[PDB]
Order: sequence, then structure tokens, then C-alpha cells
Amino acid sequence: NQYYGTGRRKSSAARVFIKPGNGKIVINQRSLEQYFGRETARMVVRQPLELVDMVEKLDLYITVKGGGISGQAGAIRHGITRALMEYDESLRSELRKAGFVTRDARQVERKKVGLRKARRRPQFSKR
Amino acid sequence: GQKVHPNGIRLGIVKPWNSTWFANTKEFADNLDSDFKVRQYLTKELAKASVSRIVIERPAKSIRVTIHTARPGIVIGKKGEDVEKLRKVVADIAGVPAQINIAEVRKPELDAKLVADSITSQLERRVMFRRAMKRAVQNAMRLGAKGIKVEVSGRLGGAEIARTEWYREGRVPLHTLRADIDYNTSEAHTTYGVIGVKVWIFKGEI
Amino acid sequence: AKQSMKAREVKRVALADKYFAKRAELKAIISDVNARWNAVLKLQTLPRDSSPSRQRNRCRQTGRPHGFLRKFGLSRIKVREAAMRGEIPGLKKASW
Amino acid sequence: RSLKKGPFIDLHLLKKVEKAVESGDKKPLRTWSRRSTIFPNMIGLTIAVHNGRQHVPVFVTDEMVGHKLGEFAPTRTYR
Amino acid sequence: ARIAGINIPDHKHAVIALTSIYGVGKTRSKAILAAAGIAEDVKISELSEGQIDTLRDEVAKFVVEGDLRREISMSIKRLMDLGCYRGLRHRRGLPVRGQRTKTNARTRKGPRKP
Amino acid sequence: RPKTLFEPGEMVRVNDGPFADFNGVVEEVDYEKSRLKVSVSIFGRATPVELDFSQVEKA
Amino acid sequence: RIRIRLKAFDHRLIDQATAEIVETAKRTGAQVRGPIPLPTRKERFTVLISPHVNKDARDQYEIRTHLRLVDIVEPTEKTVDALMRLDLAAGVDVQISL
RNA sequence: AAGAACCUUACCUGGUCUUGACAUCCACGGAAGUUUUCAGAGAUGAGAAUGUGCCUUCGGGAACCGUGAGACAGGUGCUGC
RNA sequence: CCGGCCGGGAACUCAAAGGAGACUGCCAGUGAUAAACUGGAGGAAGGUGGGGAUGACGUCAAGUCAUCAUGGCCCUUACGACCAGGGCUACACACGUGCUACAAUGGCGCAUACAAAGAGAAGCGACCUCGCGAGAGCAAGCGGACCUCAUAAAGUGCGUCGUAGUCCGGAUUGGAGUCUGCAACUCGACUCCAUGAAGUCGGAAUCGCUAGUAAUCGUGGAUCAGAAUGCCACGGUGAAUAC
Repeated sequence: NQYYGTGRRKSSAARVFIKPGNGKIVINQRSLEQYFGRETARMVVRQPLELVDMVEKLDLYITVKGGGISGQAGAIRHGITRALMEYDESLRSELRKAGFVTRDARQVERKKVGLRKARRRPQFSKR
Repeated sequence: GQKVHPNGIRLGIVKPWNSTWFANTKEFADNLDSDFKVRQYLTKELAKASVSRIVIERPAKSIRVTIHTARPGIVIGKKGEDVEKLRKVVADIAGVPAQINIAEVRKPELDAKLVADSITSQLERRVMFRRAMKRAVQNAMRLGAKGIKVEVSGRLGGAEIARTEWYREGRVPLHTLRADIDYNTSEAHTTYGVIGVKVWIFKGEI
Repeated sequence: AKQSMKAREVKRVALADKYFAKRAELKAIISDVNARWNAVLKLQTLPRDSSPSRQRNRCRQTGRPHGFLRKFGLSRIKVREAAMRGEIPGLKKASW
Repeated sequence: RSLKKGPFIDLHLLKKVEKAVESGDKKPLRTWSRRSTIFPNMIGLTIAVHNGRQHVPVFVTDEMVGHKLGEFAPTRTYR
Repeated sequence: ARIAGINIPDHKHAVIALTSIYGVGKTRSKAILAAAGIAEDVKISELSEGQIDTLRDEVAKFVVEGDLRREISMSIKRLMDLGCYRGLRHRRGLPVRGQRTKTNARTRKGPRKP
Repeated sequence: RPKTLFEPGEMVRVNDGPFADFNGVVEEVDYEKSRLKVSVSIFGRATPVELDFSQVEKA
Repeated sequence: RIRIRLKAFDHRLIDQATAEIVETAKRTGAQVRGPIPLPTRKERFTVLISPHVNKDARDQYEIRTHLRLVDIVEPTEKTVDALMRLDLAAGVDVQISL
């Protein structure tokens, strides 16, 4: 199988054409170094991309669709799980144990009537 | 005061919509006002005719109005003359070519609009409210509804302080969206005031 | 009730949509200068009710100034009543 | 703050001001309509804006041209 | 670089001193900055006659510094002599730009008088 | 060429099409759209349809 | 090339009408692209439930316009002959295109 | 109140009422309408030009408009005890 | 044309119809051999998986005769009705609600990312030209998975500010374009250029929130000719703490 992006997290679905080769992220046919290479939090989203420990011999081209950056990273991570499941199913126990196979169903709660946010309530005066 | 309207909460689940048509946002309001005016005319003309539900379907060339009447013969008239006159006036209210069909309502007490307007007419005729409510619930339980609730409300029996009396027979499970409960209202314009009768009839879980 | 307000709304719709909105439109597009003014004086002479800004959208059944919803054509209480009776087609309670 | 396509005056006020300047023998000119820019023609005339039942007479000078007539009339009273 | 004011640059921007002078706004500041095209946080030593003449001609071409007291006191004074209420309402001290005076306007009114 | 001149507001009825025995009045034609706008009754349903002389054969 | 866009406030009527157009093209025996779902318009309205004074208590309503496109490859004259009143649905509005 | 420049819009000035802004009748006259002038802050008046089509078993009928008396209207007036 | 643009394909994202799945089903322990509770496998989801709608008999003669309808009472050449101007926007003050802050986890500049939900025909309006700009002129595509509103903002990568009353932005009549021209005076919004007030984190008290929650940062809608910091929705980053 060609290793491809699967999986979902927040509002995202993943498009990574990860492959045998040295790992350097390329985004929209442009380098990650040009996009956000020295960005702080680019590391805290790059570690989830590698969190599956299946990036070490794998070159990466990433243009995941939808959501913000961390949700995109979670989608990439979940895709590397489901694709490595398609490659060999023996590593299912270790990915399940480390928590990568789980889709986090956490999503933004809706705003409610009489409430400024989903749960935040307007200030109450006793009098 | 704090309760959901049963037809509205079951509007997508069990109970059907009263008006079925598609119009765009340009014509939606004009159509809705035309539905209201057509409904108002044939309601006021055929209130003696025991009209219960009025279904207006527009195929956007024309208008097709189906009247669910317990007494079809008075609406139809002799040789269809009365329903033809109704079709003509409904045509000039709608502004489009018109069609009226009569769908009969078997088991007239089982219909929620009909029992409410019957209790209203008795309250206009100064029959006892308790007599009207007990007759409503007893006939429904005889005809075989699983339940019926009748609420009379306001100025009962010509008393200055208003009161709300509910007579309940059987099962009326309003929280179940599976259940079919026909809920309808009628208004008695008595000399002391206005009395509201609200009835629920529960027939089955669909 | 509020019969004078309803008749005034009929008056301004009749003066704006039918008698004018071609005369007033031509005078307005003249009044924006395209390369004391006569278009200004004529637009003054035209009735004030010919302005579509004068029209206040009111509920068709009741006549309420506030609460109007233009897709429905009715004020908020009447769209609730017609919603529960099923008169508005496709209107179901939203529970997302 | 307003359109540069034209200065705005009421037509009836323009007719009465041109009649007053042309005649040259005039009393204060009563205008209920307050939203009128003073023209240079008005200077030398007395024009009465609408406040309450009372009379607010403004004798327009050279400076008060670009302003509307209602600026010189006070609509409310306070201490 | 002092023209028609009380302010001078002191190893800082000319623009803040010019708008510190009343009667002008920051458009003079922005345009003088655009014409200068250099860092103004540098020292004010070797303050140039070119900078001084540009500032002088720019204020002379636009609204001059110190016309603000003029504009306020003209509206006040001419309508107080005429007797019209327009000058009187700006004499009272409250905001007549349309702003709410029911509980706000502490900037115009001052600290609260109980 | 049959009916080579094209006249706005001309009424043609297609017996083969669903618009047979249907009568309508065209108040507005959208010249700015460049497509003729008629509320044609189709399948017994009157909705505005954009149309062209090349698009529909004239009767 | 014949383009039918069919919309309704109810999805069962939508599936019925698109099955009917598919049935007419299947009876004439032409290649039919399958019915493409097009995204639903959810028009939400928030309406105060009290006549005089309430702001927190308010109820929400949705009108949902379900949309389908058949995009049949081949039109024909026999379907043009049978076209008259083929939809027969007050619920669905159908727009034709060439 | 999910929209106070005017309008919305009740509270200060000028104009109106037995048909009132708004429905129904009885009578008489006029198609409905369009376009202007003057005065006026103005629905208000005082004037002019064109259109009696449409139809009635024409012993003239329309949606209408103008006017008159009465029935009648009208009220976001009071009492949510 | 290195734009899926274009043949093609429908493999994936996706749209939206129908299904499947979660039932303490299994396993252990406790408990009565019951209910249930505690853990464990499986599984994306585990014990109301999350959220919403749903508000029992009644209650407070709580709110609405000003949405409507309604009994009685009152006015009816006026308590009806029409227009102009005005008030609903005033101000010695005092609390309730939110907004902007009091900077350096921040400004300011230049370059670069990543959304979701919606609306749109008297409407949304690209492109181009003219404007510092709000905008104007010309004006394609669009009754919408197509076109437009609308090249999100926090995030940055570099610089610079290193007390600065700061871009934190208050303040009379200007210098303006747009809306309707009854018409922006009392009374609109917008880069407005007006003078750069107050505030160096707020006493006694008090409010909201247990996880995609608080906080923060943007976007859309309804109302609407114009006029939100309110209301209703949408996404992004994303805690801390429960003995």
C-alpha cells in the first residue's frame, strides 16, 4: 500500500504522502522551514506526527485538509496509525496501548441561549 | 405555561405538517399569508360543517386544499354546489387556480379539533363544563383511544375567579415522541368571558 | 386594533412601490453627479412616503412593529403559533 | 458629515429667502423645517426655527453659512 | 525642532512633539514620517535644517498649530455674542458630539461631583 | 430560416413539452442576466426558468 | 446533459422524486449518472417564546432544503412526451436545464 | 425592543369629523387612473389637461372614486386582582 | 498555465440516504445466590460516550388587556384621525450588564500560515482604474458544493521599542466619503487627523466555570435604507484544580 493520510481530529482529515526516505516536511510544495519551520509550537505539533514512531525511515509531504494546526497534527497522527494498521496488524496492541488508535471525540460545544458561551453564564446580581 | 406543543414536537417524527409545499424565500411569506387567509375563510364558513384539519398543498401553479370534515355532506352541498363555491372563493383568495377535496373524518370524537369545538359549543349553550368534559373522555374511552385529557380553563360556570380543571382518562404520554397525541384548542366566547378548552387524545405508539 | 398604523403602512407601500420608485430612482441617479440642484428640489417635492425607508415591516396577521422575520412574514409569536400548528412548511425544532 | 453632491436646503425656505432678499422689506421668516443649510444669500435676514411653541429667531451672519439652521435653535431646556 | 509650540525632540520622535502641540493631528506626523523615511528613535544630535524646513512647510500648508483654541473659542464666542445656544452648549462643558450624558462623560465633566 | 427574427415577449406553446395548455404573463425579463426569465409552468409547477432561443425550440 | 435540480423541505419526497426521474430515464433506456446529494441548507431561526418580557427563554427552528442532482447523460423525446406532470409532488420543486 | 434621524411612536402646533385614517349598507353623480399650477410646515384646499373603454337578460353590471344623513366606526384607554 | 487544470478514475477526503456498532454484552472481584458497584479484555466510542430538544401535580392573584383575542367600564366635532417640528438620545449623582485597558506572555513594522458556520436578487458583488483612506467609476460570475460577501485572527520568522501614560485609547466644532435625501443640528456609522483624559491590575464584597470546559483570538447571521461593544450561532489555540 502507498502510505497515505487517514484519520480525523477536531475538524480535520489528513493528507500526508509519507514514504520511504529521509524525513523533511513539505507543505503546499513549499518547505516547512519556509512555512513555519522555526515556529514555536511547530515542534509541539511535529512530535505528534512522529508519536507513532513510524517516521524514522519515512519522508513526509503534508497538506492535511481542514481544522487548525493542532487538529491537523492529530489527524496526521491518526492516519499514520490506521495506515500502519493496514501495513501490519501486529502493532495494533502497542498503538492501542499508547493511545494513538483512539479518535478523540472532543469537539467545540455549541453556544446556548441565555449563556455568553457554551457554559459561561452572565453575571448574576443578588438584588 | 411550561409545556411543549405536542403537534410541534412531533411535527417531524409522527404528526404530519399541515401545509406541504416548497416556495423560495421570495414567495414564502406571501404563500404563508395566503394559507392563513384561505384557512380563515373556510374555517369561518364551514365551522357548522365540523372542519377539523385543513391541508393546503401548492404545486406552485395551483392550490389544492383538502378539508378533513366529520360531516362531508354539508361541505359538499347538493350536487357539489357548496364545495364549488368554496373552490371559487379559495381561488380568488389564493390568486391561483384552485382545487378542493373533502377527506372524511371517521370517529369524530377521536379527532382533537372536533371534541374541543364541541365542548366550546356546549359551554356557549351554558351546558355544564363538567358534563362536557366527562362526555368527551367517556366517549373517547368507549371509541377506543388509549387516552384523553381535557382541560377547561377560565371563568368556569360563570364564576368571577378563574379556574383550570383537567379531566383525564387513560394514558396521555406527552414526553414520548413515538406516541401520537392529537392536541387541539378551542375558545368559548361566553358572556362572562373567554373559556379555553385544550384537549389531548393519545391513540398509539407509531 | 392599531388600524391607523396598518393603514399608514398600506399608504406608504402604495405611494412608494407603485406611484414612484422609477421617478425617484431617476431623480436620485441624476442627483449623484456624473461627468440648488434640480434633482434635489424635485426629490423634495415628491412625497415623503415615497421613500422605501419610511416603510416599517409589520406582521401580516397582527401588525407588530418589532419581532418581524422577513422569510416568514410574521412576528415572532405568530411564527411560533404557526410553527406548532404546522402552518409553516418544513419548520421543525432545532436540537443540534 | 453630509453629501458633497449638493448643499441641502428646503425648497420652501429657498423660495421665501429669495423673495425676502428681492423684496427687501421683510419680518422674521418662520420655518418649522430645521434641517436647512444657510446660504450666503440669507445673511441680513431673520429666520425663526421651530422649538416648542416658543419663537427662536436667528439673525444669520456671515460665519453661519455652512451650518444647518437647527444648530442655533435649542430643543431642550435645562438649569 | 520647535515651531509654534512648547515641544522639542529629545532623542525621540518629532511626530509626538508636533501632535503634542494642539491645533494639528497625526496626519502631519504620518506624512512627515513618510517624507523623512529614516529611523527617528536615533539621536536628535545633528537635527537637520531639512527636517526643520519640512516640518515648517508642512504645518504651514496644512492646519496651523494652535488653531484649536481658536475653533472652540470662535464657536463659543460668536454664538454667545449673537445669543444663539450653539456656543452656550459648548460653554456648559458636556459632549455635544452626540454622546451619552446620562451616566457617562467623565472625560468632559471631570471627576464626579456628589 | 424559420422565425429568424426574435421578438421579446412573444408567446410560443410547445405541445410536446409539459408547457402545453398553460398560460402565463411575463412581467419581468432579465436582460442583464442575458438569459430570458419566464416563470414557465413545468410539470404543472410554475417556477422561473432561465431560457434561450438556442436552448428551447420555438413553436 | 439534461440537468434536473430537485429540492424539497422533506427528504423522503426528495428520494421519491429522484427515483421517479431515474425510472423515466431507465424506461427509455439511457445512461444515467447516479443521484448526487447536494449539501443541505439549514436555515435556523431563534424566536422569543414570551409575549412581554423574556430573553433567556427562546426556541429554535430549522428549515432544511434537501438538494439532489440526477445529471442524466442522455435526454430523449419519449421522456419529453411523458414529461407532463411526471413529478406530481407538491413537496418538491424541480428546475430543468439544458 | 431581532434596529428611536423622519417613519417606527401614544406625549407640543396647524388642519378633520355623521362618516371619520379604517369595514358594511341607502341615495345621487362620476370609469379607474395619469399629468400639472398656486398657497401652505403639511394628509389640506383652490384650479387646469386627457381617459365616459371595460359592459349591462342596458328597465345597465364592475373592482372603484366624490358627497350626504343614519346605523356604525375607532381607542397602543382603564382593570393581567 | 504545474491551478486538478485536463483527460481519466472513483481509490480516498467529502456531500447525504440507508444500515452496523454500546447492550454492563463478556471476564474477575465485592454484594444476597438480587439490583448495583469496582476494575479488565475487545472496541473509535463503556457504563446517561459528549451536547441539545424534552420542564410532572402545582406555585407565586409573579409577567403580558402594548402581539392578539376577550368581560365590564369610559371617550366618541374626541381618549379617534392627519401633518410639520420635537421628545423617546436631557443630567448633581448611585448600582446591575458587557467593551477597552492599565503593556514587554505585550505593542509597532515587513514576509508567511491553518478554519468552521452562514447569507445573497431593489441582493452578494469580484477584475480593472482613480483615490492615504472610508470609497467612487466601470463592472464579469451568481437565486448558490460552482460566483460573491471572504487573500480569518491569535500562530509565527525576522527587526525595533527596553517606562510608555503606551496605538490603551477617551475628548467640543472641523476635513471627508456612504446610506436615505423627509433628511445625518438636537440624533447615524466609517481610515475619521482634531489637542492622546482617566487607568502603574481595583477596598468591603461579588460572579462564571470540572475538559475541548474556563481563558483568549477571530468569522457569520437575524433585525436592517443606514445604525452592535447586545443577542443568536461558528471555528482556532487551549488550561488549572477537585483531599
